[PDB]
Order: sequence, then C-alpha cells, then structure tokens
Amino acid sequence: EGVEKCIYQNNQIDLLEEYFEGETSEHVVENLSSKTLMLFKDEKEICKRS
Amino acid sequence: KFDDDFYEFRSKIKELERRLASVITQGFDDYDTIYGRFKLLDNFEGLLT
Amino acid sequence: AEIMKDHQIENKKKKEVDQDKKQDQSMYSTSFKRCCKIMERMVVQNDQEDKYHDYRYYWSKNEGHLLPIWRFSNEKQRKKNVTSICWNPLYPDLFAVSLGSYDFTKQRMGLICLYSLKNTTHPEYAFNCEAGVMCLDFHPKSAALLAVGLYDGTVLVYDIRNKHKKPIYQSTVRNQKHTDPVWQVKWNPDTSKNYNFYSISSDGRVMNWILMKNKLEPEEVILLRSTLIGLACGLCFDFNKFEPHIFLVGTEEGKIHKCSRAYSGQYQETYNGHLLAVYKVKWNNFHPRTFISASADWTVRIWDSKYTSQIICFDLSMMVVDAVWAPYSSTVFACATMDKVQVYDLNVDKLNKLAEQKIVKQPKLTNLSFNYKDPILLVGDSHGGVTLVKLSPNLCKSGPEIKQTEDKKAMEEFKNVKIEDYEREKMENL
Amino acid sequence: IYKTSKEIQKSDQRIIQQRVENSIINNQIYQKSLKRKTSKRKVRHQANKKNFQKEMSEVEDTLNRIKTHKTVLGYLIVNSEGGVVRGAFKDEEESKNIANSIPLLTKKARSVVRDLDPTNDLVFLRIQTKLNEIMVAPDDEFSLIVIQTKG
Repeated sequence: EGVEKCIYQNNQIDLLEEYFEGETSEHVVENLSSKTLMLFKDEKEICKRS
Repeated sequence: KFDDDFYEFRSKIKELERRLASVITQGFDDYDTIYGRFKLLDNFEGLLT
Repeated sequence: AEIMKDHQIENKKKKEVDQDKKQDQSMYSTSFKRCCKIMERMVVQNDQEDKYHDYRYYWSKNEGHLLPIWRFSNEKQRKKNVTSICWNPLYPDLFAVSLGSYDFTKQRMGLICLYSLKNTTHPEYAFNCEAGVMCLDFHPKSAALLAVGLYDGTVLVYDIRNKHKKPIYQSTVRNQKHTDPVWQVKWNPDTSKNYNFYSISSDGRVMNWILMKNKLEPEEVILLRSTLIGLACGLCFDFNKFEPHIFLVGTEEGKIHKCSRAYSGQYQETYNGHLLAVYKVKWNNFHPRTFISASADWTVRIWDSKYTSQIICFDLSMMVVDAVWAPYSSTVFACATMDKVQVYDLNVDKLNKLAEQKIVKQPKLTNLSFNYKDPILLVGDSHGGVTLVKLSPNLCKSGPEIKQTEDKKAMEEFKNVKIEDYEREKMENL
Repeated sequence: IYKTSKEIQKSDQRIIQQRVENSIINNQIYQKSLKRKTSKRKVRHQANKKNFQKEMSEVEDTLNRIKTHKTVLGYLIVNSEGGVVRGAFKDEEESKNIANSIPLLTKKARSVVRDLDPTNDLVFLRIQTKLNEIMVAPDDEFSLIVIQTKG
C-alpha cells in the first residue's frame, strides 16, 4: 500500500522531462555578407589605368 | 433538364474563372517588370474569360 | 573503457575546458543546470503534493462540477491582461499565455510567458515585447515555432529552442505589415509551401506570411470590404480543419463572413445574426460546416454553414467574452462572462448550462482555452493570472450505454452523426 | 605626448576585450570571465555593467528562488571532492555535517543503483525522514542537496 502510494505521485507528471531537449535552433535566418579580403592598386601611374 | 444542368455548369465556369483571376493577379505582381508582366498577358491573350 | 579503445569511433567529446575562473561563479552551468531544474520541481512537488494528487485523479445525473487547481500570475505583470492562450501540440503539459493590454487608451509592454505544468511558481520561458501581444499560436507540426501578434500590427515569430530568445522573424513597412492590431493569428497546418502564417488585423486584411531565409513574404488572402468609409474591421478568423479553402472571419460590424482562399475579392456567404462585434468564431470539432461565435452583444450563437442564421442562440445577462468548442467531444463548449464560466452540452440539456463556476472572484476573465489531451479548461483573468479548471466526468461521448457496439469508427463518426441528429431536431422546432 | 599615448593604449586594450561583446549592453558573464583570464591589462568601466557579480541570473537565479520558497531549510551545493561550493543554512553545524555526511550516502546510494544495472547512472535521489525530506541531485561536476520539511 505504501509502495503503491509512492507509485501514484510519480505517475502524475514525469518531472524530469526537458521540453525540446537536444534539438537545436534549426532554421535561423542568416544575412548574406561580403568581406573585402584585400585591395590591389597600381602606384604613381600616368593619369589612371582601368 | 439540360437548362438546369447549364445553370449548375454556369456556376462551375464562374468558379474556374474566379480562380484564374486570382492566379493571374498574383503572377502580374510577382514579375515586377513591364516586359515580364506583358509576356504573361500574351500567354493568356486567348484565355481571357 | 577497453571496449572504447578497441572501437576508436566517435571519440567522446565534452572536452574539460569547463567554466573555471577560480572564484565569483565557477561552474554552475549545463549538466548542473539540469540537476538544479529537477531539484526546483521536486521541492515544489512536495509542497504541492496534496494539489498534485488531486490533479492526477480526484475524479471531480445532468450535473457539472468545475474546480480551479492552480493560478499562475506575476505582480509586475498584474497590469497586463491574459488575452490569447495556446497549448503546444507536441507536449500537453506545456501551454503558453501571451499577456496583452486591453481598453485601448492604456498601452504597456506585453510579456509572453510559457507555463510548464511541472513548475507553476514561474514561467518556463519569459519573452519581452515592445507592445502587448494580442494573439499567440503554436504550429501543429513543430512545437518550437511560435506565432506572436502585437500592437501596430507587428508579426513576431519565436523559436523556443533558441537560447537568445530574440524574435526569429519580424514584420516591417517594407514587408507590408498591417496597421492597428492583429487580434487573431494562426499557423497553417500544410508544410508543403515552407511555413504559412495567417494574421487578421484590426484594419481588416487577412495576411498570409511564408517563412523564408532572412526575409518574410506577405500575401493578402482577402479584404473585409455598403455606404461606409474604409475597410470593415475584423476581430477574429478561423480555418475549418476538414476543408482548408473555407475559413470563417469575424468582424467588428457584427456580421460573420465565411471566406474561400481561392476567391480573394468574393465572399462565399455572410451571416447577419449578431448585432455586435464577434470576439471569437471557432468550427465545432468532429463536424464540418458548423461553428460557435462569441460576440460583444451578450449572446452565444451556434450556426450551420448551409443556413444563413444561427441554429441555436444562448442569452447570458453578463457580456460574453469568448466561446470555445470541446476537443474531446462534439456539442460541448465553454463561455466565460463577467467572472462566470459556463459549459453547455446539447445532449445533457437543450438550454440550461450544465455547470457555472467563478475560478477567481477578484478579476474579470479576458479569455478561456481548451486542452485536447485531458478535460482541463484554462481561464485567463484581467490581471494576467491564468487558472486551469478540470471538468467533471459526468459529461462524456458515447454515454447512452458504456462500451456499447464496440465501434472504433463511432468516436470520430458517431459524434459527427449525433450533431446532425441534434441539428435536425432544431429544424423541426423552427 | 605620454598621457595621450597611455589613453590610446587603454582604448586598444578595451577593443581587444570586447570583440565578441561588441560594446552595446553590459551583457554576459561568460564574456567577462574570458576577458579576465586571457588579458588582465584593463578592467571595469566600459558600460552600465548591470548588477555587480551577476553574470547569469539563470542557475544563480533559480537557486535563489528555491531558497526563498517557503518550507525549504536551505540548498547546499557539494563539490565532487567533498567540498561546500555554496552553503545556505541557519546553523553552521548542520551545514558542516550535511556537507560531509550527505555526499558519502549518495555515493553509496549511487553504487546500489549501479550494481543492478551498469549502464544506468543516478539521475536524482530523494530520502524522506520522519520529520524532514532530503532531496539530492547528483552530477559529476557538482551535487545539489535541498532539505524541505514535509507539509
């Protein structure tokens, strides 16, 4: 009877469950981005050269 | 009896036409260019109900 | 350990970088956090053991008994009204209530709180919003996706999984976000076209939102649209589960309109029965072409889609705030008016309410929601306190004879058959 | 200019510390800890700083809430090596006795669970005495023990 009483209290709610455990954010908006890595330019050329 | 069928058929054509108006309007907004929208009109040129 | 050495596949991770820092807050973070979370629930469980034992099985002839079990509220959030309430499809225990500010003239920030059944002391998830959240909804396919509607028509998409808690998506002037307030927001069940978001603004423009990558695309399903100035105001909208194309939208004017997704500019049918704005319109469960609408005028009316007038009208002296159908059985609904909540079963009584209760004496009830998994009703007070009341076992489906004819089909068919028989009786009377 | 140079240096230091923080709100406990470790050249100021010694409300906030909860004598964290990371009890003798006696029982209790099934590991253990209820949550890094009088 005492063992049965303990069984009923635990049965009502799991109490250890973690909502959305493990699964990550999944889709997450990403902004497209551009990063200049370096600039190459001629030095002291007459006028300018395209 | 045929006339009664025609009225039922008349409603079906209107339902078909109403759906076409919605899809046609969505396509026109989607192209976003005068040339693109015009091309869609040429395809449905003989499909106007 | 020797077996792991024999087979060097997927070497154990969780490298011991840990937290360190020597003093002023070493460790106290992810495995330890789970133990602390479990410990908080266990301490709460021992104190609430008498209440928890009653909740699991207190077990509550035409009589109805409703008992409030727990009330969840915040002193800081007391100004905020309960407004929209929703339950996650994946977990019955997790339900989220988004606080909103009513009365129009007074406007304050609204906090969205998800209250897990395991811990009632404080919300499992807390969200801060610039304006009060008018409506909150959860996608059926994925529990994490959340739809939020706020003042100035802003549409907010939130993911429960994300730790940061910032809105996943937002609606802007370039995204054609609607003006005024989006009273009703819902998640489309179909996932073929990514994720579909349905929002009804106070201005009255049904908006369909499709989730994209770092962008949201809005499509107007219909326009509310008579010698009047401007578009008709719509306070609520609902989609029939049986047929996706047919959706019912309520209006401030007081005329409920049945709408079809295929015809943007056409109305399938219009109902002129209500004399005041209808706060909520919902299709009855287990049946098609039937729904219950709650309006500002204090009357509750049940209508048939084929008919142009409400089949049954219920008169309550207190103004009706909302009416919700029972998920477990058809012809069962709950209406909460001026601190009084009433549940009506057509089979049990033709007109008289089966049960009337007042969960909280001090505050008026902003809204009420129904749980599909168990017979528990959530009632939201004006102060933001949310109390869940478990319904009595007196009302149940297939009640003439217990376990008679052994029809598995009858649970989803006899309930559909029973409303038709009840509906036929109303036609004979009129 | 020497003062100017110094100022510049300070600024540079500040920038390095930020990076991930990116200024704005005071934010984060983890970020602060990292900065202190790696570079100790500059500290404090920068922005509002929120509440002092409060990097994260959530584990710290939850522990404060359970202690504040009615009918709870206190919650004492036990270090994996028989140590008191944090003690919250009215009398030191009860806390000192709890700090050494309770972990030994849990380790013995964990083995009892362990003998029946090797794969199974202790997740939570609760011992209920005639006048008090003892709840202990065991993890390899830390152990949480809470004593709550039965209602």
